[PDB]
Amino acid sequence: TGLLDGKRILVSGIITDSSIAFHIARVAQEQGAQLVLTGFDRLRLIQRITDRLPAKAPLLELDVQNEEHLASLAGRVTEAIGAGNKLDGVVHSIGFMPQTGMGINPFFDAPYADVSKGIHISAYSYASMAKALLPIMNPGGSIVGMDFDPSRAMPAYNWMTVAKSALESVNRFVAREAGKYGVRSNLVAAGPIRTQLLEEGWDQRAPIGWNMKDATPVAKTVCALLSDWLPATTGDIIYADGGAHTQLL
Amino acid sequence: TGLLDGKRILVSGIITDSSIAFHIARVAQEQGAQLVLTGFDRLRLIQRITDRLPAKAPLLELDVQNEEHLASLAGRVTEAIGAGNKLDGVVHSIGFMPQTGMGINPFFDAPYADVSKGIHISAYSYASMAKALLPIMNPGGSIVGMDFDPSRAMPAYNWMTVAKSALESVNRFVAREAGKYGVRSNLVAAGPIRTLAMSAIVGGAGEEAGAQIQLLEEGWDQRAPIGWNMKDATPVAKTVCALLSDWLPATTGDIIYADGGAHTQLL
Amino acid sequence: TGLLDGKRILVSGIITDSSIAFHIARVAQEQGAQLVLTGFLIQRITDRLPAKAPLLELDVQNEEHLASLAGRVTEAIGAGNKLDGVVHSIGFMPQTGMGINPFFDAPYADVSKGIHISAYSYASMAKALLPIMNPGGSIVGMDFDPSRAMPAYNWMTVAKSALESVNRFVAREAGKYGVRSNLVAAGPIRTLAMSAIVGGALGEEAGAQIQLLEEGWDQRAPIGWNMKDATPVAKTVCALLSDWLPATTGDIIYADGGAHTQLL
Amino acid sequence: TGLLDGKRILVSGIITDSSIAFHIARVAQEQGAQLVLTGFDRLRLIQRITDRLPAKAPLLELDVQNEEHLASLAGRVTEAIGAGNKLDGVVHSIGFMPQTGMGINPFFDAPYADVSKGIHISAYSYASMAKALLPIMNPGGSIVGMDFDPSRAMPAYNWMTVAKSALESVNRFVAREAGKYGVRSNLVAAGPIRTLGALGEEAGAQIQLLEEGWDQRAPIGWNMKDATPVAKTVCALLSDWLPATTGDIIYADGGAHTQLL
Ligand SMILES: NC(=O)c1ccc[n+]([C@@H]2O[C@H](COP(=O)([O-])OP(=O)(O)OC[C@H]3O[C@@H](n4cnc5c(N)ncnc54)[C@H](O)[C@@H]3O)[C@@H](O)[C@H]2O)c1
Ligand SMILES: NC(=O)c1ccc[n+]([C@@H]2O[C@H](COP(=O)([O-])OP(=O)(O)OC[C@H]3O[C@@H](n4cnc5c(N)ncnc54)[C@H](O)[C@@H]3O)[C@@H](O)[C@H]2O)c1
Ligand SMILES: NC(=O)c1ccc[n+]([C@@H]2O[C@H](COP(=O)([O-])OP(=O)(O)OC[C@H]3O[C@@H](n4cnc5c(N)ncnc54)[C@H](O)[C@@H]3O)[C@@H](O)[C@H]2O)c1
Ligand SMILES: NC(=O)c1ccc[n+]([C@@H]2O[C@H](COP(=O)([O-])OP(=O)(O)OC[C@H]3O[C@@H](n4cnc5c(N)ncnc54)[C@H](O)[C@@H]3O)[C@@H](O)[C@H]2O)c1
Ligand SMILES: Cc1cc(CNC(=O)c2cc(CSc3nc(C)cc(C)n3)on2)ccn1
Ligand SMILES: Cc1cc(CNC(=O)c2cc(CSc3nc(C)cc(C)n3)on2)ccn1
Ligand SMILES: Cc1cc(CNC(=O)c2cc(CSc3nc(C)cc(C)n3)on2)ccn1
Ligand SMILES: Cc1cc(CNC(=O)c2cc(CSc3nc(C)cc(C)n3)on2)ccn1
Repeated sequence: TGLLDGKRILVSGIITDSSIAFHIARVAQEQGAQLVLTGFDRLRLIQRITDRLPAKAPLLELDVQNEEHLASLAGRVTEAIGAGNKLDGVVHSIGFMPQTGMGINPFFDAPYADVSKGIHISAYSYASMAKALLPIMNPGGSIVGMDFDPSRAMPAYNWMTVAKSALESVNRFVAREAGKYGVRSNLVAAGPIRTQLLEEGWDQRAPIGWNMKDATPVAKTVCALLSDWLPATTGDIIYADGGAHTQLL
Repeated sequence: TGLLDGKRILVSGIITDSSIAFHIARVAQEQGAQLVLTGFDRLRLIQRITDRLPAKAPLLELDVQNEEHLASLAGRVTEAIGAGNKLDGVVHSIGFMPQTGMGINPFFDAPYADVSKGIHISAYSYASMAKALLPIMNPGGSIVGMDFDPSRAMPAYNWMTVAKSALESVNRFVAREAGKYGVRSNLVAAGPIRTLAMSAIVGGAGEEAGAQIQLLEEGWDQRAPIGWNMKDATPVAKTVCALLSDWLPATTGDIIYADGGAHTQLL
Repeated sequence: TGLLDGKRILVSGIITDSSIAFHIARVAQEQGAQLVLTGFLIQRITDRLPAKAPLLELDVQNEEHLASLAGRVTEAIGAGNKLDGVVHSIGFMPQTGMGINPFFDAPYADVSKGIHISAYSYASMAKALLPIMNPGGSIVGMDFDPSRAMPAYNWMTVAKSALESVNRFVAREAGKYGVRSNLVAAGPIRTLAMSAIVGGALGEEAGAQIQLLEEGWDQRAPIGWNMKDATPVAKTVCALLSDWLPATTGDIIYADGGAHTQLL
Repeated sequence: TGLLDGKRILVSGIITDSSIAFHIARVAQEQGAQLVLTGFDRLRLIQRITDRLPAKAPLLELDVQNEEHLASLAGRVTEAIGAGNKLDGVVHSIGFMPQTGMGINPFFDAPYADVSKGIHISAYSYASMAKALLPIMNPGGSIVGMDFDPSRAMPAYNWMTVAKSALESVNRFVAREAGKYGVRSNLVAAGPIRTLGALGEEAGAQIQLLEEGWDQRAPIGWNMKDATPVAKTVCALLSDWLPATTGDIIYADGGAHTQLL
């Protein structure tokens, strides 16, 4: 008798057992969901990580930069869940920015080819995934993506912050399309998770604190959006950040 | 096996069976919550309405402008739920603005005594309720208030919009205090719902105020990617129950929009 | 050949020569404006401005002062003349609502007084003065970014959230007269009151909390922030009073060194 | 005695005399600024347009997708304004999105190559221009870019709206770098401007309703034919009168974004 009992949910973005997607998948299975997982490049490695989950789930390859992977995705999901069955949820937990665009590298030294790759994977793909999967989603369905509050600039995050600002915009347009299918589209803006000064300021600002080593409160928030309990929320952002973004000091 | 099984929750703001609080109370009871209800002024009338809920719940009087009611509230709640027991949730579903501060009356013609009364009830009382109830709340607890997105000005709502802007600010300060108890504080920003006063304004009780409200409501369902039904409070009640649950444990001082996604779209 | 040459502007809120309104008035006069001042002992401070200006009494909690204001201004500027600008630089919150006092311990009578003066009066002033304002005119109020909660500011932060909402409604009314209404959100300024807190008037704990809040502003601001200098704020107000932001109304301009745009 | 007397300002983005940049250049010259103009591809056509400005100004070629044009830009500007002189202002008034990403085409049918080109020109180039020009900018200087409020989704604008969301984020990072030079960076978010039945009946009606809603929402109204209030706002940011504003957005939209109805 779980929160997601009988729901068929696709979860992308598992690479390690510290991945936010790994925790989303674990909580969803604990809550009765039947999962379909997608992984990128290191599929044998990802399959071994998926063996750590409480229940067995099919693993499909999905490189969001590969248009053939996207064109075949719905058919491959249908084969995994069975003909006549549709998805109730989709989790986009994919992000990438080359070292030139995120870290110590000066903001101005990131070449556009690197930034474009990062934007393709971190923002445009949220629209690609919705385009591929909306034709196989049930009404009352839910699409959830992962965000990192980009409303204010900050050190090091640089072009990944720019990619998240683009993602938030993409999410609002995806909600317009998803609405035609009776499907919601939302992002969960998480605080920093270990998957230093800027990061420690989070626990200080958060009225309920913030534990960077614990992805479970973020996974629970994603599951709340996948459930039938936020039925009037779409094109929106839910902050699972300890309330840090609501406080200056 | 409900979403709020075994939770003790205080729900304020029931006046009619169209009240958002009535629907919050109904959904919470359907989901296994044990309620304590608070009502203002028309207690015999409220008791007749609360009899329509799926389960019996104690009804306590609470006028948020009454210091004595606030000073005795925690003790009265403890008597209702039993000594040694504490609340897991609190719902503030209280709002008021005199006629001078809403509708057709010009924005500039609202006297400050009327505006102040509206702000006391609609915004300051969210802090009063939290002050009175945090000492009797369990860790992991949740305080939820009702909001109407005041980020942009709109016709007729006038000083009620101003009161909601103040409420959003109060919520962020309440979260700082509630955090000390391991309690979350958040607001649910709902789209327009046909409750007692909303139906009267739409019916013109001035022509202009109702016509502007009519265009505002029509636009809401148009802008909402999933549509918006003003006659249905259940999606709003479900959203409040999600915040009262253990499923949004890292959200505080925040606003969740249960508005069909209308605020995310220009047209 | 100043930015505000020939403009007739009302400036409220001068109490000391450290008042933001004192600097706004000074810069406006330097830029060719003809002022009318309102105060609520102030004449000796207003005499320190570069040019002579009539001083009118205005207690924003006094309905009679508000009812007579337009008539008194017309008498000061001469029959047939109207105002081009209005500056609201008024704010108040009792000690129970801001400072060391717990957020929960502020009685509503104190909060309501603070909201009356700091937020509602922006609407009162616009109601009184719009009938004597020229098209292309400008109303400007002072704000302190209340988007996120912070220590000590407490109910003054709540009053500013209310003021931002009031400004958006005032813009609707002012638009009917071809008048703009905007707020300038300033970073913290070392006014007579603020310098005392730094010195230790609030005590060790809150004095350190406020110092972190202040050091953080200059750190976050890409161009830095000088709390001892009100001139960048006065210049921003004058930009809004000018003809150079003709399509901005119901809005907030941040004169805060860009601090509100940065997390760290 | 003008608002920008003696200031040396670079203005990019003139293509026609309806371009917002044409109006920014005109107002800045009326206010005493000495300009350097940059144009893309159709330079002869651009020269004919810039002949219509009140004063003569050097025109430099700048394709923001061309790394060689960006690498040589500072040197070429220095040659135009004279050695030992620096810029006081920079105006980025550049935008592009292919027809697959903006207009009638479904949001989902825009290929990434088209979206990426649009993002390169409309958002990333704001950072490229700042990188090239900050070494030749004076303290107290100002960089201004053009925005269209992307806080809420809307019909047709689609991936251009996404590019503007990216641009607003880029501006906040550019402000961090510009601050090291004592230079401000800000965007002006304009209401819709009629620059240079084409969309059909359905799309044409939705775009007209979207565009007309601005004048209705704006407390002071909005004139879609007139770029001058937008040009004046840009010049206010280029002036010394907003010295404490950076990484920010000034709305020159009649106040439409502050009203729901
Ligand atoms: N870690 C944090 O502090 C934090 C904070 C807020 C939000 N987020 C977001 O959460 C999401 C998950 O990140 P994470 O922290 O779990 O990191 P992660 O490294 O564990 O996950 C990122 C995933 O993206 C996948 N990916 C990269 N390129 C891909 C491609 N071409 N096709 C498909 N998938 C591809 C990777 O294989 C990986 O599984 C991201 O969107 C991230 O930005 C993370
Ligand atoms: N109806 C809408 O369109 C709408 C939209 C968004 C949010 N909301 C908010 O939802 C909440 C509930 O409103 P509703 O629409 O159900 O209307 P309602 O009239 O049914 O409920 C308002 C409640 O406030 C109570 N109240 C007033 N003065 C009080 C006092 N002094 N002490 C205690 N309680 C007092 C009333 O007795 C009533 O129970 C309010 O905060 C309202 O602003 C309503
Ligand atoms: N750090 C700061 O000082 C700071 C930061 C941002 C914004 N602001 C705002 O700037 C404005 C000016 O404040 P300041 O810092 O110059 O302080 P101040 O004390 O010099 O000015 C406040 C003024 O309000 C006046 N006032 C109070 N009650 C009044 C009443 N009933 N009627 C009329 N006037 C009344 C006082 O007489 C005084 O002139 C306020 O709105 C304030 O909130 C200040
Ligand atoms: N027109 C409106 O309704 C509106 C509204 C808000 C903001 N804006 C913005 O204002 C700016 C100017 O747009 P406009 O309306 O004047 O249109 P426009 O077509 O006249 O100007 C766009 C300019 O971008 C230039 N450009 C395109 N590709 C380029 C490249 N590779 N290198 C260099 N420059 C390149 C073009 O040559 C042209 O001069 C843009 O940023 C636009 O998004 C326009
Ligand atoms: C090859 C290489 C690349 C990098 C830079 N970043 C990533 O690879 C990278 C990892 C991720 C996961 S997405 C993400 N998103 C946020 C908001 C924070 C974090 C830590 N990861 O994205 N990009 C550094 C060193 N070596
Ligand atoms: C004669 C008369 C008096 C009033 C006074 N206001 C209320 O009763 C009142 C009721 C409520 C419920 S709270 C609320 N909140 C929003 C956002 C909208 C509405 C209509 N009500 O607020 N004010 C109104 C109409 N006609
Ligand atoms: C020592 C002490 C005294 C008070 C009484 N209020 C003021 O002095 C007062 C002055 C003002 C001017 S408005 C203002 N606004 C901001 C945002 C900051 C400051 C310092 N003053 O308002 N209230 C309150 C707290 N602590
Ligand atoms: C028929 C058609 C053609 C295109 C090709 N792009 C442009 O003409 C073009 C011109 C511009 C200038 S930037 C701009 N920015 C905004 C916010 C609005 C407009 C109309 N142009 O950008 N792309 C696109 C859409 N529909």
